[PDB]
Amino acid sequence: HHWGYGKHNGPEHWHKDFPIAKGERQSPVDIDTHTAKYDPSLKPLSVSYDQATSLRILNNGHAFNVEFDDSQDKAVLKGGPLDGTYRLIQFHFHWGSLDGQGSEHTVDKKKYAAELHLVHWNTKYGDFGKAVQQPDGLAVLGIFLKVGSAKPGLQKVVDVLDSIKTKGKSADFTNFDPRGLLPESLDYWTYPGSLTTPPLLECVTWIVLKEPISVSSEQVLKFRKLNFNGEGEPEELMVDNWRPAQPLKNRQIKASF
Ligand SMILES: COC(=O)CCN(c1ccc(S(N)(=O)=O)cc1)c1nc(C)cs1
Ligand SMILES: [Zn+2]
Repeated sequence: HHWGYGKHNGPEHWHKDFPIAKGERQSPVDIDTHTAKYDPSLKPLSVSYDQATSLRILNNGHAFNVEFDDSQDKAVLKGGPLDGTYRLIQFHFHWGSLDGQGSEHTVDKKKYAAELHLVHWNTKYGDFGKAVQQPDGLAVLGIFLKVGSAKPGLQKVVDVLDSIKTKGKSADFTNFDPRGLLPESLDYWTYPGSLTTPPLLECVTWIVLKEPISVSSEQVLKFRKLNFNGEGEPEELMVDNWRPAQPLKNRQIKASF
């Protein structure tokens, strides 16, 4: 009886195996844009993905992960609200059964169709597994997806999905450039939070871009053809793999703009 998104193992049950689910800095949150404070001391976000080395794409039974080479100083995030240098390790998405839901963060209660998370770890801690034990261990860049015009930079991901339909399946996935997933503007909101899946560790500086990217109906439809089950098991479509908004508690959301 493992965690998941279903009626019997979803977000409302996670606290039994992961008490920190009811903690003081859980994610995601609703971003109330009128209460977010503009902070002129915030720096532009520096996204340096020119040398990124993707390696593989994996269905982990919750989402799909695009994994990177994080053994050298390639694909880093810095500036913004961050101190020091955070290295990209992987990206993944959360999405809905319908276009009207799927994001984890919300903006004045608006749900987007999906949300991309680019996960980075603070190089001060030497690798990811040590970083997640620290309050400033990770930086997750969150980007909303809306349904409209296709995102040509996403198509390479979409097209490989049929090769990893089921949990545990992986495919070589080299030479994918995550710059093709970014909107034009890097304006953002930021706050201290957590992983949005178990183990729900309170280690993340969240950086959520204001501008969504557009993907097509057909692209998201292919995300919703994935399966949460393994091969040879009854089919459970991979949809609604998002945790809803958690209490803000003693936090402030800051705006770069
Ligand atoms: C003990 O730590 C974890 O399991 C975090 C799990 N996870 C993950 C899960 C969710 C998110 S989210 N949804 O908060 O961005 C980030 C990281 C990742 N593990 C690796 C090795 C890369 S990303
Ligand atoms: Zn995520």
